[PDB]
Amino acid sequence: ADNRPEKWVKGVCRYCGTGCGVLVGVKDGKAVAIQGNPNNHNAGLLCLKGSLLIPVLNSKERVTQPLVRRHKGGKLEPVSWDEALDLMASRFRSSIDMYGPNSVAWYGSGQCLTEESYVANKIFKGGFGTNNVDGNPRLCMASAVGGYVTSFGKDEPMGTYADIDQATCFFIIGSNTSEAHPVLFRRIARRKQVEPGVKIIVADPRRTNTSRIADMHVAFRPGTDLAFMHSMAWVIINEELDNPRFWQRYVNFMDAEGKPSDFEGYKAFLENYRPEKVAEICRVPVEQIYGAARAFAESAATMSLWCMGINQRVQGVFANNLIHNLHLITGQICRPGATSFSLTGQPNACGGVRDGGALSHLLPAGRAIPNAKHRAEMEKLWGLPEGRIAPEPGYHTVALFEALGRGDVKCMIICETNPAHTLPNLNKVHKAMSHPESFIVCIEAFPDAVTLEYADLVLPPAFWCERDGVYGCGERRYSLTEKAVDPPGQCRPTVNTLVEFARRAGVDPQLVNFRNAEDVWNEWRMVSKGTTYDFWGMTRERLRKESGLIWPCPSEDHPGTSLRYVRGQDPCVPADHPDRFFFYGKPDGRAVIWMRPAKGAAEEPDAEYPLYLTSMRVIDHWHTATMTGKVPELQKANPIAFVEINEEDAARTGIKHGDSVIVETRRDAMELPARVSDVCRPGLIAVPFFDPKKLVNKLFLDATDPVSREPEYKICAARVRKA
Ligand SMILES: Nc1nc2c(c(=O)[nH]1)N[C@H]1C(S)=C(S)[C@@H](COP(=O)(O)OP(=O)(O)OC[C@H]3O[C@@H](n4cnc5c(=O)[nH]c(N)nc54)[C@H](O)[C@@H]3O)O[C@H]1N2
Ligand SMILES: Nc1nc2c(c(=O)[nH]1)N[C@H]1C(S)=C(S)[C@@H](COP(=O)(O)OP(=O)(O)OC[C@H]3O[C@@H](n4cnc5c(=O)[nH]c(N)nc54)[C@H](O)[C@@H]3O)O[C@H]1N2
Ligand code: SF4
Ligand SMILES: [O-][Cl+3]([O-])([O-])[O-]
Ligand SMILES: [Mo]
Repeated sequence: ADNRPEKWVKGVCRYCGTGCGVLVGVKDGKAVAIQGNPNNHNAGLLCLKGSLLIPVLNSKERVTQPLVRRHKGGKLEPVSWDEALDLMASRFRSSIDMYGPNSVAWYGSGQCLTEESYVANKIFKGGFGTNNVDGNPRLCMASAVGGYVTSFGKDEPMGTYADIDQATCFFIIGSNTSEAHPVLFRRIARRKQVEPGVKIIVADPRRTNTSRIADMHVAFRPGTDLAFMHSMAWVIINEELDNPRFWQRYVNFMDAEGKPSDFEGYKAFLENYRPEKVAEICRVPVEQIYGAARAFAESAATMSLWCMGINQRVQGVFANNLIHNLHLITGQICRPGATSFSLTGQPNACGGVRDGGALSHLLPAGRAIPNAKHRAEMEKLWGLPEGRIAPEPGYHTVALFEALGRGDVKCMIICETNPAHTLPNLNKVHKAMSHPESFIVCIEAFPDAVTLEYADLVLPPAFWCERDGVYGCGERRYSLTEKAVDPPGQCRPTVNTLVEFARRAGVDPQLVNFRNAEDVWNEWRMVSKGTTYDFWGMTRERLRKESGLIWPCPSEDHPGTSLRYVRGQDPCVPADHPDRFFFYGKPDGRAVIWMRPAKGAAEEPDAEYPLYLTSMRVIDHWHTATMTGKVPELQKANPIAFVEINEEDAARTGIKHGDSVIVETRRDAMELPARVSDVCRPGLIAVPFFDPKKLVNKLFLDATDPVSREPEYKICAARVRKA
């Protein structure tokens, strides 16, 4: 008996792309409890961050009114919503009127609700006529996208979290699952517990909590995991552990010039990547290439999981291709427990930005800007005049902030991201963000986001479960979150803020015909209908009862889809297809192995800057800490930034534990407390990025993958010295 929740409102955790279902306990219109949704994949379980979501919902440290900065370098001061919307709408309309539509941009996030990103994408691409829509997943998942699309012809994993319960080998690469995806790591750990014969290979330059359940920790040299995975393929082929029945029917080979090849040509390519040479290159024992290769191929079902150590890379797309190569040569795929599974970081990078194509070169539900059929498909669906969608991609994120600095982009909206903190090469980016003629509107829940220091107008948004909306997590699961409490003060749901803005900026009101997130969901449901992203069967009523549905889900009686590309399991494979699998993303239904040359970082260490420097997640802090920094118990072990230094390096160089050091790169220098340990393999150092007092992205280079344009945050060259 209670005082203490009167009702429980079903939703989704505000944090990771694990995408735990949550039940928010409310009493008297106020949130008082949280638990995990027993019916979602997480089966009632949350991590400590998710369990401490209620102090964040209830923090009075909020942006609760519209704010304006009258002059560049002035103080933010209160302003009405009607003054703010008019100022905003006039400014944008004006900029388009003088300079054309490409002077205005959207910079959004994988934390926005899918309905928020859908509306924004539509206002800009089909309303203003500019493809300047991008977002922070470009800094994260864009490499997993280029990898999946070139290997399979479609985006997203072909398996699910369920596959975890049935792998007997986990190949966990460039992923600190323990601290980035705690509930998922538990499911993996649980799997090894239930079945002790389960082999776990953790490949990562750093020895993290994740490696503590591994049978093998491959501490390779930063940048050499490509040569590693090629070497694995050499071993699998050399020891006849490959699956010819599979690759003969279901696989094409492209050579190092990206020209059609064959198995025989693959063998010959792989000759350049023998275990003995590669061991020397990777700085690992040769037995590890052999063990990893053998575990992977000989295991009854192998699942690979990776995150930012593979994506945040100039060879990002190719590294994803290389993981798919192993699953493709062995046919460890399209079977329960056997699958190539990219981990998604943000809660809604999948549904909001990837699936809904809210990047500069994309259009919703698998569509592409440079493809004329696609643009016309969208013009039909959006009731647009012919040729209204521009034929060329807008600015990707790095290019977008460069375009800002040059004054080519004059107006910008930032929504649920903190770019003045999380973009790479911050001294350059800060300069760009303070162009004396830029007009930067920030929609931002938290007064302490460093980005608000550059903003000309701030709009007060409804936070998390103060409004309703869908998040699509890493496993293709679309879960709704219902409104639990009212927003405080003058906070407003961004769907509505976006619609009122468009109307006032002269956008055709037929284009933003939306009263709520439910109206936008139905248009998007239609916009997906008959594409391989089809999620037409996920009605709002269905998503209120269900704890998520997994796409494809083409009708109301359809349960959703576990194994994509599988005959009889994926509704996109015709029931009378001749083969049991169909990688319909490719013209001939065959998936592609890519003989990608293994190179390295864009900035490799040398005599002057002898260390690899990296950057990483910590368990207690979500990104920029504007939310977790409000939970007293989440700093009890990580209040401040530090640098991890290898103990052999430290002993050699004279650096002792807790010593203050200067980390220095070509771009900046920064003093930090040193943690000395075996975490970093020799030659490597590491920094977290949660500390707004220690903006480590000032240190990192800006360099991007040429296909995905994802920055290489995971590697640059640094030197370390006593302060
Ligand atoms: N606690 C917490 N959890 C989160 C987040 C958070 O901010 N805090 N954010 C979420 C988001 S958006 C994301 S993207 C994920 C990120 O989660 P992860 O990518 O799993 O975590 P990271 O710490 O970025 O890095 C993963 C590992 O890549 C390694 N790495 C470094 N260099 C190399 C290399 O050359 N090759 C390889 N293979 N690996 C290398 C690093 O050593 C690191 O341990 O976390 C999600 N979950
Ligand atoms: N060095 C380095 N830098 C990195 C990475 C790295 O590995 N290394 N990782 C990159 C990756 S993978 C990612 S995902 C990015 C993430 O980087 P960001 O997205 O920039 O960081 P967050 O703190 O998640 O951004 C969320 C912002 O949204 C605000 N917010 C919360 N709720 C609401 C709301 O309802 N409305 C609005 N308008 N705002 C809200 C929060 O207060 C916060 O300011 O960082 C990237 N940056
Ligand atoms: S694992 Fe991620 S989604 Fe689940 S409770 Fe923890 S932070 Fe939230
Ligand atoms: O995951 Cl993306 O950066 O291609 O939206
Ligand atoms: Mo991310």
